[PDB]
Amino acid sequence: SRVGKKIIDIPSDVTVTFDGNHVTVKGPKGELSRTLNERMTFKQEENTIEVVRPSDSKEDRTNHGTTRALLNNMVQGVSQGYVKVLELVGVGYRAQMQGKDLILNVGYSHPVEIKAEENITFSVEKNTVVKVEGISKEQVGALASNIRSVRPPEPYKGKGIRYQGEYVRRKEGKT
Amino acid sequence: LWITRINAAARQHEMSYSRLMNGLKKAGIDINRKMLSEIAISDEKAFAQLVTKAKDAL
Amino acid sequence: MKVRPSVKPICEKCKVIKRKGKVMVICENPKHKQRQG
Amino acid sequence: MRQTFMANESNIERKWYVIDAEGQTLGRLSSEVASILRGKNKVTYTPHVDTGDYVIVINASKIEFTGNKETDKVYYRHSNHPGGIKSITAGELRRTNPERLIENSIKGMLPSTRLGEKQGKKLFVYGGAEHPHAAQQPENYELRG
Amino acid sequence: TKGILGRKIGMTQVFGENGELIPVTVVEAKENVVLQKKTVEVDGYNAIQVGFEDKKAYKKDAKSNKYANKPAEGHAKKADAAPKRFIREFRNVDVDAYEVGQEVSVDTFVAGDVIDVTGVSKGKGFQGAIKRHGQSRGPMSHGSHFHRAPGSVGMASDASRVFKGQKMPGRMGGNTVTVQNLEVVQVDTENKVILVKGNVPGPKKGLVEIRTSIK
RNA sequence: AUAUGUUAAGUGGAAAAGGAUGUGGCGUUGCCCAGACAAC
RNA sequence: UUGGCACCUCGAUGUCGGCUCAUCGCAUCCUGGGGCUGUAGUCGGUCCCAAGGGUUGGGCUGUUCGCCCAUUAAAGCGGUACGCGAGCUGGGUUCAGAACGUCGUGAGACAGUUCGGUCCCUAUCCGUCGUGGGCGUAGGAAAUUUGAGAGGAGCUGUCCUU
RNA sequence: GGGAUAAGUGCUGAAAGCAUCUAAGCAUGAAGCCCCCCUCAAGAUGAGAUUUCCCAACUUCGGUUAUAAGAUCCCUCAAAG
Ligand SMILES: [Mg+2]
Ligand SMILES: [Mg+2]
Ligand SMILES: [Mg+2]
Ligand SMILES: [Mg+2]
Ligand SMILES: [Mg+2]
Ligand SMILES: [Mg+2]
Ligand SMILES: [Mg+2]
Ligand SMILES: [Mg+2]
Ligand SMILES: [Mg+2]
Ligand SMILES: [Mg+2]
Ligand SMILES: [Mg+2]
Ligand SMILES: [Mg+2]
Ligand SMILES: [Mg+2]
Ligand SMILES: [Mg+2]
Ligand SMILES: [Mg+2]
Ligand SMILES: [Mg+2]
Ligand SMILES: [Mg+2]
Ligand SMILES: [Mg+2]
Repeated sequence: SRVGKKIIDIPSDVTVTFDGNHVTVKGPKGELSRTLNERMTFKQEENTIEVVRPSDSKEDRTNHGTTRALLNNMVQGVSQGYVKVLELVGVGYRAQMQGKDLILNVGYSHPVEIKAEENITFSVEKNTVVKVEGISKEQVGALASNIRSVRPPEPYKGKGIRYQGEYVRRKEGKT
Repeated sequence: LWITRINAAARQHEMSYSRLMNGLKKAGIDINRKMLSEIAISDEKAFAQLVTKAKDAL
Repeated sequence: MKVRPSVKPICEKCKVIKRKGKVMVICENPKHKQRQG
Repeated sequence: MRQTFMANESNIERKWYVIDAEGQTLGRLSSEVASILRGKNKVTYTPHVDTGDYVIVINASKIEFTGNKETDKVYYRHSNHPGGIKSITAGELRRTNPERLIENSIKGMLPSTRLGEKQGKKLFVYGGAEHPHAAQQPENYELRG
Repeated sequence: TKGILGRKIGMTQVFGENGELIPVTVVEAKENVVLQKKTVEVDGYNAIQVGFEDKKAYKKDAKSNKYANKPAEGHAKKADAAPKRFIREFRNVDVDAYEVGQEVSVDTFVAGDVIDVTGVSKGKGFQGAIKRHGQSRGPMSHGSHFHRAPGSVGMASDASRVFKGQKMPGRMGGNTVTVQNLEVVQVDTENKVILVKGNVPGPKKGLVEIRTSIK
């Protein structure tokens, strides 16, 4: 595991607390926890965590690559956080806030309300651009995929909810 | 029926049926299954004594 | 999605994977999606 | 027809054991228990009367499986009506009525005679660590693995 | 909520507002009392039981049912009441109302409520296949000797038996049946009747159970 | 029951042409720390 | 399906279609959920999951089959002794009469047409539909109940707003 | 209407420094599955539960006798047959 052997994992003012299997992580915007794995051994030289695989099997090789990946996401999101940005394309497509929740208007016969959840803030730039901010990477990825599934992009014209750097393959169908 | 009862009585001394009558042959004993089943019901103390003579012959 | 007993690459961008015991190919254009069966 | 002991009523002694089922696989527990109920560990075993004794299984919600046979291994059933085939998976029975999961596995390892039905009524199975039968004073019994 | 017992009387019609005509079944629901409150602690489920129509007291040489017997007397005394003929249970109601010995009056329903009615059917006796089930009958001329019998009853020799649930003749009869989503149109307090819109199962002077709609 | 190994499909416990980064074993031969082999 | 073999049935396994009554499979006709499209929209084509329910009235033919008229969301393919005659018809066909054509010296025949031509049985056992008596359920009775299990039900169009 | 799923769509993510719906993990998803609706149901020999009513002497208790609560025979009937 060349990404598992790269087990430097330089911390910050975030505090790392081991508890055997499950590991708690707290910092500026912290309190994350995950029951990681039983086989993997954990060590901290001075503050940098480091992950060592035993037994060199096939199952031990793969999990050594993921366990380093999950720990790096748990500390870097407490450090900086994760933001995913997406846009609206189409005439009359307006999105706006209702305080905590979010309201969309994408050409249906009724508006669509996205009920908010914990640790995630919504924000609207100019009634087209919606930002999703949070601390855990799997959580902000799930909600950003849920709300683009209301109206996915369209081949012939490009209308619909699109990621901020998404490429859309377009066909050219003329009457 | 005789073998089933010998197999039950041998496992109270941590022996199979198979290893009892293996080692009982090597010790030189030539007693039946019928007679061996009746000793284990009647006289438990005598049955435990020929278990040891079969057990050290292995 | 083309289901056929013979899945193969077609162009040079398609790639062969496995998902839950089934052989698939994944490519950039959607006309090359194949799964074996 | 010289001389062979035959058991009898007024001649046999039945006692009470307790098995706990956590961390045990289903069939390897059940094969051990079904030989207790028949009496094949008594030295006075006779095939035409009921020697052998009572068994209580107390945990029964921590039975394990190996492989993928908790989403597979369906249990079928027919109601003698046309098209009345019904089924449930093995993982479903574990979370819902787990006592009938174990006692069906054990009664399938007993013979289908009149005596085999009567021997199967000496089994008592409970989910979770309590049983009512403190009056009969049962003992612990560890599985000869 | 809102259970009550009564017996059928007959069927009439009522002119609604703006001259609309609606058929009406009149049910007399008189002298219903609460007779025992059942509990999840004692019994395992919460319910109340209700007795409908009172009957005469204990007598020494009773030869019929209109005199209560000694088991029924002591049961209907622990709640201070007279012995009743019909006793049913209602487990849809809220058990935290209804002190034992109350009289559930007829105006616990207001006009406009949707209800369900339960009773036993009329009863027809031994009936054949085209009456009891909805079967088509054979031709009546052109040489036929097949008029009101059932048809074939199975296949040939694969399945050398008759399957069960085969719809042969037998007793048509009266069994329990509920009708759903009726209405209460007018409640009379002095006569203690309820008018329901439609028709309910049973013969006259039967026994119906009215309770509120589950949907 | 002893000892060594293979299989993860209930294969075992009913079939082919073909297809496939499924996993073990044995060989020949390329590019190797001068920095490949990826991604930048 | 048309066939090959000739293993049960010759001291009889006794009949094509239609009627009545059903039950199963799915290689899906409709409805449901999806992918791709040479899919602008409305419509369509093709593939995948899916068997819960539903799946038409007439004219001509003994007809199966098939053609046609009108409808429908749709008018699916097959198995069950080519499902079912101790449940029904008996138009057809292996019966005796008669006639045409053809063949035959002839008696007769075709497998080619046409008219007419007798369908038995009081249900013993298993099985199914409904209804009762006896015993049991560690005292005997009346009344109200829980629900392990089982059965039923499960369809769909048109119009108005957006 | 709720729960779990099919084809399918995904999030994070290594093996294989990339990419990857999957290997470990987290979601969603059919009129089909299980519940929800109606009916039968403790001969469910595993024979269940609550409320109320009733309680004997002889005796060789071998059984006899009379009996309680409660039922039935018999008679007048139908909303049932
Ligand atoms: Mg090809
Ligand atoms: Mg008709
Ligand atoms: Mg197999
Ligand atoms: Mg194979
Ligand atoms: Mg043939
Ligand atoms: Mg022959
Ligand atoms: Mg021959
Ligand atoms: Mg004969
Ligand atoms: Mg299919
Ligand atoms: Mg005409
Ligand atoms: Mg036929
Ligand atoms: Mg027949
Ligand atoms: Mg002639
Ligand atoms: Mg001539
Ligand atoms: Mg004539
Ligand atoms: Mg004629
Ligand atoms: Mg004719
Ligand atoms: Mg009258």
